Amino acid sequence: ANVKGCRFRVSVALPVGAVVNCADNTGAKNLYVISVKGYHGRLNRLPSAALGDMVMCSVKKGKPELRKKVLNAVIIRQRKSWRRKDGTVIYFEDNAGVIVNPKGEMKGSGIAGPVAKESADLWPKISTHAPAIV
RNA sequence: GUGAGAUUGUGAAGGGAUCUCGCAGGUAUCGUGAGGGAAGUAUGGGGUAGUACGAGAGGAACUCCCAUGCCGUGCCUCUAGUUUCUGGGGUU
Ligand SMILES: [Mg+2]
Repeated sequence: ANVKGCRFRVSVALPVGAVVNCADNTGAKNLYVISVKGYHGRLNRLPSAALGDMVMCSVKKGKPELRKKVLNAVIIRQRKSWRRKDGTVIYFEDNAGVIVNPKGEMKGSGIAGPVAKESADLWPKISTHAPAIV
């Protein structure tokens, strides 16, 4: 009940099972999409994520201080091409996420690469620490 | 009444009677709408508002906009997929 009807429709990229990068410097190196917040159910359909979506994750490779637990990440990059409303189709080289709180605070201090305009606008802690808002 | 046929079990040319139905519709377009089917359904955000209420802790809602999930009917401008146009090229 936080972010769903706030940004436009984006082509979903990362279903449950996906293993994305951690651009956050929380010591982790890896996420694993466990589910997606905002998934109203459809039979046989997986929870899939897009740029602005908060996911439920677990670190599969990183510090054991936060590895075997269910965390909250926010997607910032995806390889799946999404069409913006100004008619431009755009995509990243890699998928990445950044771990957050249940309320959205970034839990680290810096992002590796860029972030999108789609995920920075929903999350002001993500738009602050990002070196380039794509 | 008027046209058209048939009376095919024992040879042939004749022409009598009788039965069967044909005697008005065909073609083309625009509509009617009985009856039957039947569909859209949910959500979050904005502000209202940190207001109502309350000792405080806490903490609403409608109009009104903005989006979105599931579904439905299509579509191919874009992007993506597909190539037996074996199209052009490359290579063993
Ligand atoms: Mg009716």
